[PDB]
Amino acid sequence: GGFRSVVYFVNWAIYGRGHNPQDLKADQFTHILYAFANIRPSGEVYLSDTWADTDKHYPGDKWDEPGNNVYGCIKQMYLLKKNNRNLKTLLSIGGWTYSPNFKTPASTEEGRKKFADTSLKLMKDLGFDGIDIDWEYPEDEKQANDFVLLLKACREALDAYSAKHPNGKKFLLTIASPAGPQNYNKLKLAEMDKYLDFWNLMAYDFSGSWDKVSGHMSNVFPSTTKPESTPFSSDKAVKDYIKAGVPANKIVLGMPLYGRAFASTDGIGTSFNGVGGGSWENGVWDYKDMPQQGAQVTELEDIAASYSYDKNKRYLISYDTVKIAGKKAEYITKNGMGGGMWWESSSDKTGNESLVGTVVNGLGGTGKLEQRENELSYPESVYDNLKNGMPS
Repeated sequence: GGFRSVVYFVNWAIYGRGHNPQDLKADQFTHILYAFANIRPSGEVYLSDTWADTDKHYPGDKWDEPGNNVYGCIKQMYLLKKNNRNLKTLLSIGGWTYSPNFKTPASTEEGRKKFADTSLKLMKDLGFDGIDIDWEYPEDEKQANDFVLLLKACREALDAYSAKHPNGKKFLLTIASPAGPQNYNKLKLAEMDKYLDFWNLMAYDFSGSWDKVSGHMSNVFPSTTKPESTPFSSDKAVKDYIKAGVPANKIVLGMPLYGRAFASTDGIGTSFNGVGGGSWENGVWDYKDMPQQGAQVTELEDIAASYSYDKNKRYLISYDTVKIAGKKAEYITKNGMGGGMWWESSSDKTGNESLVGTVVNGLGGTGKLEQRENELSYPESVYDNLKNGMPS
């Protein structure tokens, strides 16, 4: 099989960030996760922003087309699929903000079947190749077990749909999973893997404003000489997943397209007070805004981690450089992993300095990516333009 190039497209990015689907370099990805749909206490899944998802008209969208029609980012996602038959889209449900809405509907058969039914309905209507569930994070045993039951319900819904369309494609079921031991150790990994096409390992946010010491937020390996600079490592998580019975080729390594800052610090692994500003929110900086003026860049090739430090401001920022992106690529190849995933599409640089481009090339180029045709046929969609293949 080949490597997967997965990226999250955030629906709120069309606003302040001015990032639209048409800005995506389709050729460098194999999967696009459209984030995030919300969940009703009954189990019913629904689009979070009607304006961004379905109502907004982009250049080329007519006003007098016959029948029921969809526009917004949904139409743009389908248009990319038309141009790149190897490009798949998934409807991403949950996310950090919406995560508290899982427990209730997941706790019972009714809510789970409802979740499975509504998500499938949206998938078949909106033209997605599958669904992705981001639950952050199951708090205990019960939730942990209900998660497996939820995945079982969705897998059956997606399969039953395929059965009714023999010559059509198969649909995907994926989830974003934790890289922190305390979170994944309570998950029935082996049991869950039976229903999943692949896992999107969130190997980031290892350190941040919640800490007492500054650290690397997405390192592959731990630091031996300076333990305190690495509270976590992605390698530790990869090994544990594999030991839990999950196949390495199904694990996609997540990577950040942003950096986390630490103020008033001597350097990596020392105390900090505050996080200063950010590109949009305090303490978080888009990769495209790096490096800042006055900062020296340090790259630790052995643990695959880099950061910037301004001696005058005593300001530290943990983010990946192209060089470090290259090291993670090597890690993926070495361990026969499923590929790379990024959060999120708006903050990367364009061209030679793109983190995604670096990884993809490090993976062997487009030719080494997974080749698996997407689905364009949606005969059961309630939208006329969609089922007619967005002809215009």
